[PDB]
Amino acid sequence: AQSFLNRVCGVSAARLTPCGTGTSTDVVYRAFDIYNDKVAGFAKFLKTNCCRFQEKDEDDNLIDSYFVVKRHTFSNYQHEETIYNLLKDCPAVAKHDFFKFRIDGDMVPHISRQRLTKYTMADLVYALRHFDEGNCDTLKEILVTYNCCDDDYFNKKDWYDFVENPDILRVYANLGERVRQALLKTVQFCDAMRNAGIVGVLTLDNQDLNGNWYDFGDFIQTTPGSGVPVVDSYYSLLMPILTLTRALTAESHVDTDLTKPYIKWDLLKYDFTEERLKLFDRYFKYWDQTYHPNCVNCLDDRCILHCANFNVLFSTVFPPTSFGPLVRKIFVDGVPFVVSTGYHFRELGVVHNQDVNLHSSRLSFKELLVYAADPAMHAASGNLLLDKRTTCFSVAALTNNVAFQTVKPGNFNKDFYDFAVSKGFFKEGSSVELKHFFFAQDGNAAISDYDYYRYNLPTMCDIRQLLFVVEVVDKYFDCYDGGCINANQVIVNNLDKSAGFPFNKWGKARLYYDSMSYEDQDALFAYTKRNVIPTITQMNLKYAISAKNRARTVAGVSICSTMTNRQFHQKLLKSIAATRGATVVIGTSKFYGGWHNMLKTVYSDVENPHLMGWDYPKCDRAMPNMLRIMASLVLARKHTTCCSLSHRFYRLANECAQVLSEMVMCGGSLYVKPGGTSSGDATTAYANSVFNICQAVTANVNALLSTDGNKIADKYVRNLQHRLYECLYRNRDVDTDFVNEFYAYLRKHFSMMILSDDAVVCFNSTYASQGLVASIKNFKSVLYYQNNVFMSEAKCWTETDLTKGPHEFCSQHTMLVKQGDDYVYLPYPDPSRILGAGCFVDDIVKTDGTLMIERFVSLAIDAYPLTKHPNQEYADVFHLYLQYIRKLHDELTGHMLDMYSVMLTNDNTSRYWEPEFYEAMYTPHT
Amino acid sequence: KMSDVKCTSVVLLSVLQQLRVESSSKLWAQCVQLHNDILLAKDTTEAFEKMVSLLSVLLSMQGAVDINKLCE
Amino acid sequence: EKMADQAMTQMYKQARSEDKRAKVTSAMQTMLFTMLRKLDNDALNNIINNARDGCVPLNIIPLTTAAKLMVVIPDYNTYKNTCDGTTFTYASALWEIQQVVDADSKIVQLSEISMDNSPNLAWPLIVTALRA
Amino acid sequence: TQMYKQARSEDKRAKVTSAMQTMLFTMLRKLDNDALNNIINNARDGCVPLNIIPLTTAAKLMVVIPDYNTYKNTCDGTTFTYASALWEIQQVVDADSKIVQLSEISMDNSPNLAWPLIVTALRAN
RNA sequence: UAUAGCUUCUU
RNA sequence: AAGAAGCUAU
Ligand SMILES: [Mg+2]
Ligand SMILES: [Mg+2]
Ligand SMILES: [Zn+2]
Ligand SMILES: [Zn+2]
Repeated sequence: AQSFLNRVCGVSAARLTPCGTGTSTDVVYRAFDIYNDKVAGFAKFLKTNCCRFQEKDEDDNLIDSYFVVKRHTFSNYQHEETIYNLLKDCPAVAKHDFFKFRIDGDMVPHISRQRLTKYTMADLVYALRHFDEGNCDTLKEILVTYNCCDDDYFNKKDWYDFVENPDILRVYANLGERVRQALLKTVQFCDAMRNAGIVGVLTLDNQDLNGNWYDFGDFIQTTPGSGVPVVDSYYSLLMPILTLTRALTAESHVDTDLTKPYIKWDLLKYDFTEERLKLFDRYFKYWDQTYHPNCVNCLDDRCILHCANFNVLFSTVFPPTSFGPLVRKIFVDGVPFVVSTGYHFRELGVVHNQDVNLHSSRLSFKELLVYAADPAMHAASGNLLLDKRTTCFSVAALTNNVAFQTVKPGNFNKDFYDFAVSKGFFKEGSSVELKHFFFAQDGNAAISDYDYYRYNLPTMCDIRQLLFVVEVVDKYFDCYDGGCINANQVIVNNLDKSAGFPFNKWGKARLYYDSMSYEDQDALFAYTKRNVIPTITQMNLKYAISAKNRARTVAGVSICSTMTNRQFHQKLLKSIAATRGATVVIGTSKFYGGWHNMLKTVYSDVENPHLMGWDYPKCDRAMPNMLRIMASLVLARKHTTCCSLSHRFYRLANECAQVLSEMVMCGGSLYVKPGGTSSGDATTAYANSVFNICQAVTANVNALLSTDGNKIADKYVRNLQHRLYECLYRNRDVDTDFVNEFYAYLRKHFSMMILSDDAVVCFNSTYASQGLVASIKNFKSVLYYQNNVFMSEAKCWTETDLTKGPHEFCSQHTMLVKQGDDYVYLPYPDPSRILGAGCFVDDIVKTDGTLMIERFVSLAIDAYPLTKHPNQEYADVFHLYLQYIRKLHDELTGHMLDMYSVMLTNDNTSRYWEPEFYEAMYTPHT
Repeated sequence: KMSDVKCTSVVLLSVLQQLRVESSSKLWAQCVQLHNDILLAKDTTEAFEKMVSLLSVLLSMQGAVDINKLCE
Repeated sequence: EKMADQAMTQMYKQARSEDKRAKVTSAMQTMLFTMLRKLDNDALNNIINNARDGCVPLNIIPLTTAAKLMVVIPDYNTYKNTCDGTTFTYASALWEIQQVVDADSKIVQLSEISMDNSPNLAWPLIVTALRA
Repeated sequence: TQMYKQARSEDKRAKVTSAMQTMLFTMLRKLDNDALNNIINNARDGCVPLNIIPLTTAAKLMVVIPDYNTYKNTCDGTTFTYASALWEIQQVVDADSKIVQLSEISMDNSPNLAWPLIVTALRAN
């Protein structure tokens, strides 16, 4: 009636309009962070216990302000008033009103919260950490209501996309000040609770978007002066949103005011430690864990990750010219130098070298290599650069001219094309077509390719979940051994590779491996465990067949980096490639029955199994720095008895300064790499696998923790979810007895086959449909909120029939064929790829088939499994290659019999145009 | 009839490149764009129009004797 | 024995490869024109014949309907064959003449050009036109 | 043959040592010992970021302009200010390395140049 | 850069 | 098993 609306509207001059129906309660669907001894998770639940009224400003226009009235009991109605009376004076506490009303014959207590927002902070966090492009109405409403955009901004399809439409970042950055004010009010509420004693747990859903706190139903009194808030779940779940919305942008202005000019720092300032401490004490004051601005002071890698996560956020408010090598003037025999004696990482702090020699008598070979390898001397004597073609930071130009490197087209092998056409190939309407060519590039291709690092953005992670994820991921690499080897035990192949800049001006890796002794190499390696050695990476365009224009570049890191990384990682990398039957299948061959073995190992003993595979858009450019640091730390846990804490930290710093934020040379100019992976490193394919497994485990954690715990029939999975939430957000230490259990649960219901950024999963269909294991949507949301990319579901496949094998893995398809008596799985390529490799070549001497007959033998080895395809047009490629090999030999014999007067008495070359030499390559026992 | 066009376009761009056409940045950019468009095409009409546009580049120069090479 | 046979095979391979890259330009041009002849396209054949006898373009032939095209005419016979009044036929399209200038850069009007009066101007004209 | 291979390696070690040591000494002579010294003498400790060495001590600047719109707002005229300093133009070349003139850089004649343009200026005192 | 496979020669 | 060379695919 019009009496409840008159009592709820107390003396406040408010005009209310009912949202429900009279005194009937209003049911809503909102996100909650629940842990109450029976359910645990960050999921969406039905909330029907309060009546909600809206307030109109004036005339007949509704505003964003609600009067939520709750009705629970009588005992709680006194507890929540006793706590409110103590917290009423705080400015971050939503105004409460208490009154008694009669529904029919009873006096029902009511609690009214005045001028609340429609949504809370939990809704904002859930909408962005569980993004679905088809159902994102809550995010749209939040964006529109707070003047981030207009309702028409969503008519532009692909608005959510990060790679396409990068204006979504600017749209999201319109909530930064709201989030910052929410954090400030959270700190105020924490201080108020600490005063007089209100010990309790702070939750995201108990704070509206204005930053006001309104729920005190689980608090308890204590002696005034000693009250402890619990802010683990709150901050940890809110962490990923603080960099997406750029909350701390206002910290770079004069008085923290967005209307004033940016603060101007001394160009020579690089420490920034007091500022970091002040920021931490201002925004995260009750976070109960020591924070080290410089990670050189950390206790272990589990602390390094924790502190680097905070540094990632805090370093976005400092000038970009204060990061990089720190140089100083030394004197070599009296002539001044300029060398790097430190480094300022955005994640690791202000690492300082320990072996700086200010005065030197001579210059040895090791010192010569170290000095003519860092960018200090090259940049100090270069010219200022203002490259306007890219948004990346530019350091200096090392010449007086800009180099514009192009790529030439392919070389047509006309004889093979005519031979194929004469045998009914490339006819109109055929299923075999030319799709792979040699594409050409102009002079702007190099810089256009380099400017794709704009997809790398500062990403903050959920540390309390990332730590558990790393502990679970480390179990996938237990069946390996690693450590440090000596210069003798380094097995380096292809000694004629590039040596990087500037070492490519005098020789290849051979010239530097032959020049240095074993003692010199050991001394250089031991130097890198006490000092940081910045290096320079050179970018070049590559000449290879492809199906898209998509100019491709190859990075060559300097010899001073690879030579020392080998002695650190070779044992582990060679042990990973010698293991069969493991999750990581690097080093496992597909010949002699390897493909069948791998497929039957991934299948394992899953129940109701399906097959799934996903994609990583812009994997090498968009990968956050935190995940790369995590992978590097995980690969370095093998050095538990050969290195100390300081040695391991300095090796990690060298890795970060050499392959993560190195200075890249492109067209005779020096730039700054923001992040991502470089193809020139030997550990790229092994860190990619760690990153892939970490993402796959995060997907499963998110799938299991975002499920309604009251609808889980199985009593084991429910307790698994409960204890997973506990181990994440309520237990600050490693629980091996649960890490083992979660690893076993994932291995029984989620089997993976990982090769760098390529994976195939055989999972339990029923569990995935019940939300107990990961699906494609979970991967989409995880990539959206932890990788700054949108993963289209059109690039992911699924296969319900396990007898048809994965749709695609390593650019190969699977067919269950009959060999001998049993059935085996065989991989076959795209016929267009083989035909294009045969028709277009990258050298004028490879177009004369007589001098190159092993090219076609190797191409026919790969094309054999096409002979068992149901399609007869696919199966003709093998026979065409055999016929071409036969004709090539026939022509070569005559050519050699005419150019000379001799012929080979015995050749033993008839094995190559018969279908046994190639059929024996896919049969086991060899 | 499209594979023939793509192969002839590849050979034409090779001839242009070995004729020192990349010394001019804009002409090389146009030739590269046409050659890459031909390869990715799907209908013969646009491929042939691009092919004639790209052959006009070689016809406009004077470094390749046309009558002599048209001796059948 | 086999030492000698394998030595000869290596010697033959080196001789061939060193000769394959010593004749790249002529072979590439021959292959290109063989494939162009085999393609048998009216649009390409027209421009090829014109370039063979009298007509060579001065810039990339546009594909749009507004871009300007400039051509070179060596004498009057090519003008008769390709030019018929105010319309220009080139590369299997219709072009409307807009401005003609003789070889000395002096503008010339269409009506002036005829047979007898041909030997009165710098013949290598430059005709410009636009697509229909 | 082991001795001969070792002699080759021992010869190349000294050959590359001279190249590395000759490069380092050549760069010593391109360093402004009186301008780069000023900033180092001001640092509280002696260490400065490497990114501000060319910014505050370089004597020549090179600008790469993608189009005319960027040229208008960056290097218009003869003297322009960048990095809180005044630079005076010295030469302008295009992507083909030919010399371009400031008069030819117009909004109507713009579509006639190899547009990647490198503008080199000298710091003005 | 790393992985796998094929062919040839020497010990 | 050691190597020296060539090639193919991921
Ligand atoms: Mg609540
Ligand atoms: Mg694939
Ligand atoms: Zn720490
Ligand atoms: Zn170690």
